[PDB]
Amino acid sequence: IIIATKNGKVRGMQLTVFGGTVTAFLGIPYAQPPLGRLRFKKPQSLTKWSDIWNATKYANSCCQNIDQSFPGFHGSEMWNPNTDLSEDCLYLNVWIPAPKPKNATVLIWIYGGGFQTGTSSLHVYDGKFLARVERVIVVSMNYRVGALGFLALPGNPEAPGNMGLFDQQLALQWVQKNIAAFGGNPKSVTLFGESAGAASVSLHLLSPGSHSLFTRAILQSGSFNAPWAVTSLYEARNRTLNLAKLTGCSRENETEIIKCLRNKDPQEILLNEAFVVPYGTPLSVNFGPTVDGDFLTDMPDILLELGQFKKTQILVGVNKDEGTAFLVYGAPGFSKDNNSIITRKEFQEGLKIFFPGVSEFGKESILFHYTDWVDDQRPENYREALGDVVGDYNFICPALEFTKKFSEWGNNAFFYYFEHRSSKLPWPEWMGVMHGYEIEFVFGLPLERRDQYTKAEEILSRSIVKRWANFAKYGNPQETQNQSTSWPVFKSTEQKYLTLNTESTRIMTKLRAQQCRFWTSFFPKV
Ligand SMILES: *[C@@H]1O[C@H](CO[C@@]2(C)OC[C@@H](O)[C@H](O)[C@@H]2O)[C@@H](O[C@@H]2O[C@H](CO)[C@@H](O)[C@H](O)[C@H]2NC(C)=O)[C@H](O)[C@H]1NC(C)=O
Ligand SMILES: Cc1nccn1Cc1cn(CC[C@@H](NC(=O)/C=N/O)c2ccccc2)nn1
Ligand SMILES: *[C@@H]1O[C@H](CO[C@@H]2O[C@@H](C)[C@@H](O)[C@@H](O)[C@@H]2O)[C@@H](O)[C@H](O)[C@H]1NC(C)=O
Ligand SMILES: *[C@@H]1O[C@H](CO[C@@H]2O[C@@H](C)[C@@H](O)[C@@H](O)[C@@H]2O)[C@@H](O)[C@H](O)[C@H]1NC(C)=O
Ligand SMILES: *[C@@H]1O[C@H](CO)[C@@H](O)[C@H](O)[C@H]1NC(C)=O
Ligand SMILES: *[C@@H]1O[C@H](CO)[C@@H](O)[C@H](O)[C@H]1NC(C)=O
Ligand SMILES: *[C@@H]1O[C@H](CO)[C@@H](O)[C@H](O)[C@H]1NC(C)=O
Repeated sequence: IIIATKNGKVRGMQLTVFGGTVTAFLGIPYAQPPLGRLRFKKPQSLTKWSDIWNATKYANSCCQNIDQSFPGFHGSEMWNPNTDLSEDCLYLNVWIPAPKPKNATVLIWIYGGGFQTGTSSLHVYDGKFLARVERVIVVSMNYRVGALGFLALPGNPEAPGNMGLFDQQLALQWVQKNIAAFGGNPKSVTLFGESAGAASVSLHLLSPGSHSLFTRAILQSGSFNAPWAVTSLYEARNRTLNLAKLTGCSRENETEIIKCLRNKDPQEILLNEAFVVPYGTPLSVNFGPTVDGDFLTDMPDILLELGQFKKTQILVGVNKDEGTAFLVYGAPGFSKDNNSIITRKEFQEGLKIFFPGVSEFGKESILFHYTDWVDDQRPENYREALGDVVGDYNFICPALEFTKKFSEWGNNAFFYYFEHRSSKLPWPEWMGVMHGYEIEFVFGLPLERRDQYTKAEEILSRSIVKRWANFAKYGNPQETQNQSTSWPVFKSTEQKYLTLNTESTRIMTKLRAQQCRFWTSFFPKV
């Protein structure tokens, strides 16, 4: 009930799940808190301790702005942090099966949130189900987000960039050294994450420093080749002094600007984060990953293209309606509380919001490819098209392109297409299979029959959880036991993928091929 780790002793708690027991260790520090002088830099090696650490409650979530666009609405507030914010938040959690296993595959979860938001404490990231049902060990970590986590003055150790990534990377180091004591196999570790998480997983495949800290990887609706994924060094620095002039820390010795930025309280930094870009976007990663030359050694699309990544198996996938989520965060004519039937002109205005610094002709090219309908007169035509535009551009096509490029170097890759809409999904129906709403299925939440899900959803989650575990333990995401569809490898030529839903799981080819050729061949040119 007490575990001796390589820098201290931690105590956990016992949880009853499905007439079994799961040991949960909630909130174990992995770094010296990045407060004071340590704000904005790489996380520092946590020195030894003496007590029995009481890891029996989630720790602090890292400082972050809150989605306040729908106060009181579960669909949005579901994602807001559910513990205190604090700069002192570099902690992690561990779920082990009871009784303590021997050489258990380990699953490491990295949340999303546009690199600005998110926390591990979330209800839909609970690792107790996965530990119970599949007797794997689940770990998840809080990493720094927003400018506290990704402010970049390239070169400068006082703020080199990618700090939240190095946070994450330090937590994988912790699992390498400490997960044995918990009964886990450091030689069998599978990273998985969602959106910004999924982009972080793909970045750990590129970053040489991470290659020895995990074996396989799962990417849910995100990859580093996504347009929001990597910030340039050009706009990163523009973004820091714009935050400095906003805080009156405009100096000229770059190191002395940082010192100024550290005696500002975290709330002042959070407030000015928004105004740092002139024309924001619902998917505006104001502070995210950069080519720091330490974690990320080159421009990732080059590393990708030239095969400069950890060779192993990937599991990649996306949801049917990735883009709808964002239309109600600004796009004109859209709301969660009506059917959001927009016209042609509301559509065009919606393009300027999603593509503000894009040529008049560039916006026109999008309108051309998505508004030559399979048939006109349909009133949702414009509403559905803008949803798909955001989805295909921001998630679906980069995921697929990443998987093609990765598979081309000889590794097994598996691609899925999640198309079930949660019966408990709080948002309306036109928004479809929303971005993010597979996570509860992956984590085994429909398995609690007390949780209002339909029986079909329990079956689907069950199969997904098995597939995810089999990929984790055996590099192969099959469900061998029940007479279910086998999941074929994604080859660059044939491009097969597996659909996931309650009805049937069919095997299809070349998802969104026409839409993706536009986005990946003739649209990067504008
Ligand atoms: C769908 O609703 C939006 C906005 O509206 C609602 C649901 O919430 C906010 C309230 O202020 C609204 O009264 C309503 O309760 C509608 O968008 C508005 O549409 C008006 C007419 O087209 C315009 O004058 C407004 O500028 C515009 N506002 C925004 C923010 O877009 C939209 O018309 C509704 N759609 C349908 C089909 O009814
Ligand atoms: C983790 C996750 N998985 C699926 C969905 N979510 C959360 C989410 C919320 N949103 C929409 C607005 C939101 N923007 C971003 O979080 C960045 N996106 O790139 C925000 C708005 C205002 C302040 C701070 C953040 N989009 N996703
Ligand atoms: C850490 O926890 C110790 C034990 O906690 C108590 O006993 C266990 C068996 C549970 O029943 C738990 O709910 C109880 O609170 C304490 O004795 C100790 O003081 C704690 N130390 C710190 C620093 O909090
Ligand atoms: C760089 O930043 C310039 C300044 O932006 C303006 O001032 C800051 C403080 C914010 O309030 C912002 O909203 C303002 O627009 C921009 O003028 C410039 O375009 C940016 N980009 C480049 C390449 O210089
Ligand atoms: C766990 O499995 C790995 C696989 O190579 C093996 O090397 C290691 O010795 C095993 N350890 C235990 C405790 O089973
Ligand atoms: C900036 O200030 C720091 C601290 O005073 C100093 O070490 C460094 O040499 C200065 N750099 C320049 C270019 O003046
Ligand atoms: C396989 O089907 C049985 C019912 O015949 C069910 O109880 C079991 O949970 C299923 N297993 C998986 C992994 O879906």
